[PDB]
Amino acid sequence: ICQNLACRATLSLEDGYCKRCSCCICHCYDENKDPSLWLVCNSDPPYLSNSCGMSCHLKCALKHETAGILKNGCYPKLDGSFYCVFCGKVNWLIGSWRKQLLIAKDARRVDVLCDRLSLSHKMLKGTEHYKDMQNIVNTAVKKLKKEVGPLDKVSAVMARGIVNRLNCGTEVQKLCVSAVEAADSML
Ligand SMILES: [Zn+2]
Ligand SMILES: [Zn+2]
Ligand SMILES: [Zn+2]
Repeated sequence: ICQNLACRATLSLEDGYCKRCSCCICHCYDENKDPSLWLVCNSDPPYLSNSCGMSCHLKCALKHETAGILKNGCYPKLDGSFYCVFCGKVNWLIGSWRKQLLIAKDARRVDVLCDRLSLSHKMLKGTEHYKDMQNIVNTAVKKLKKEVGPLDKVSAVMARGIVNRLNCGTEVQKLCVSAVEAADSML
């Protein structure tokens, strides 16, 4: 019996974690699950092959090389895609990348903006196929960094701030809109 209130799925002897609600990397579930912070192995276009349905935190996939996003000597790096860490199936990142930018451009809080933009920035780092898209994101990040420093290390004082009160806030959010449109136009 799963202890996650929003799941309560029956577990087995096999399980070191519940497959339905928990991340297959860190073996943790979220209290109020936000699907935009998760990746799921599925058979959606453009990758129709058989999938396992296993899920992980987007952040966990970015942090560990086995997912084929973080460049490593061991794993052939993918461009705009990830390896499901369970079954190995290649899945697309672009849907997730889009979602991060849509939340960023509408964000009122600085920490949301920094966090979401940083994820998009990492997801497509070193891309060849999506260069034009990501160059817009790179421009937005460089602008934001000049005001808050490294996006992942933003101070608590800046974090509680309002995006509109930043000197570059509206400019950065305009760039987020631009990046999403660029993705939509190419695809
Ligand atoms: Zn569960
Ligand atoms: Zn995780
Ligand atoms: Zn899978």
